Amino acid sequence: MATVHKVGDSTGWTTLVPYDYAKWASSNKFHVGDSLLFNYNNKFHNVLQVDQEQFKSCNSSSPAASYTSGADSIPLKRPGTFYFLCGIPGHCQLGQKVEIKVDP
Amino acid sequence: MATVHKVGDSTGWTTLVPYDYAKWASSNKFHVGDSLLFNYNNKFHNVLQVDQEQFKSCNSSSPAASYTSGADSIPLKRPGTFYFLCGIPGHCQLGQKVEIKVD
Amino acid sequence: MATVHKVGDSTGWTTLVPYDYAKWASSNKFHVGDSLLFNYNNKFHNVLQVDQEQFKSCNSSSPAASYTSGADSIPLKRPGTFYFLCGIPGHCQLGQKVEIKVD
Amino acid sequence: MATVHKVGDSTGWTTLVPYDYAKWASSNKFHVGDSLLFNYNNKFHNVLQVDQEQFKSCNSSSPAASYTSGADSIPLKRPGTFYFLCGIPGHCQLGQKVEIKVD
Ligand SMILES: [Cu+2]
Ligand SMILES: [Cu+2]
Ligand SMILES: [Cu+2]
Ligand SMILES: [Cu+2]
Repeated sequence: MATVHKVGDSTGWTTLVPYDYAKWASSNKFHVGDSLLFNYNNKFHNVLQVDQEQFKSCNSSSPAASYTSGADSIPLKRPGTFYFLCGIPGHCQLGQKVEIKVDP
Repeated sequence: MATVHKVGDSTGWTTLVPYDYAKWASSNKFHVGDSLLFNYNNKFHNVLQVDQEQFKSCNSSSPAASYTSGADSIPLKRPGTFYFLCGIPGHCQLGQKVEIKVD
Repeated sequence: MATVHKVGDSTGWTTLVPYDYAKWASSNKFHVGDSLLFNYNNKFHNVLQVDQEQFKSCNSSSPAASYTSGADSIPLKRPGTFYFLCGIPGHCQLGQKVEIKVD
Repeated sequence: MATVHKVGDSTGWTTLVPYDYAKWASSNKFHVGDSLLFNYNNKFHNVLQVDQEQFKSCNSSSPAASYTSGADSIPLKRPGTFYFLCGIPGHCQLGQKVEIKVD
């Protein structure tokens, strides 16, 4: 059964305090058909889908997709690794980025 | 016990022509385990899940969830009533909203 | 085959001077598969697709589609009447709107 | 006996993964009467027809035509070379551009 994964659990998608999104991802199992739910104050953050190179360098200049609702539901349709980060200046560097492994 | 319901059938989720989404919902039977499929031009529409109050007043300010893929597959995993509307300015008022009764 | 119709011909999509877009449309024959090309300075205009009611009242508050490139190519894929207007305040009232009858 | 060429085949027009559009173009033959089909998520990409100069420098400021349907069917009724690129910031630089030689 498809499952909705709330990014950061009760903490959500934020930069208010440090939060290890890599550990959040590791504590979850993502399957095709699942979705990610990003909850945040859209006056301070957004969600951008990028590739591995942009993810590692925190490059938010050329996103493959962008979400700005504050309650974005993003589908995980195929097996592989997906990368998301907040594009607001300096946020990715603060650790607001997450790698999602779908059905490895 | 496992059916995919195409919202608006072949017409999809749109405002180009008047479409009775209420009649579409009433012409279908939704059961837990089923899913909804919203097909639309995602540059011009979106799908927001909201509560009863927001649904009636067409308020798209604080949605519970926002879908923007243009082919959203939304699973119905619990009995009850669910509300969806398009948050693009004025689309909800034109009738692009739908109430789903599950189980 | 298909044909590209340049809206307003050499005059384009503008409000600089009065231009009868209805006459332009009547002098053209639109077929399924054809496209419309709107050329304009996008700092002053845009192109919105609306329904008949909104078209008649120059209501640009809830468009079905929006284009803002200044060189928009819009496909005409089905038989029927389509309506377009510029949504910048007062432009539709100046006559910057056009009804397209496809086949 | 016209032929519809689906740009990027099943992969379509995207930047999600590196895709060699140049190889795609080279592995296909385009003749007058054919058409190109660009399939993509139109909220995140577009198709702009530009000149050789703009193509090389990935300049999308003054396109000859802008397509945004997500399933653009573009007829090729003249021999020669045509240039297309995605105007979304940085996409052209990532390689989302294609040169088409007809006849
Ligand atoms: Cu942020
Ligand atoms: Cu809508
Ligand atoms: Cu105007
Ligand atoms: Cu693009």
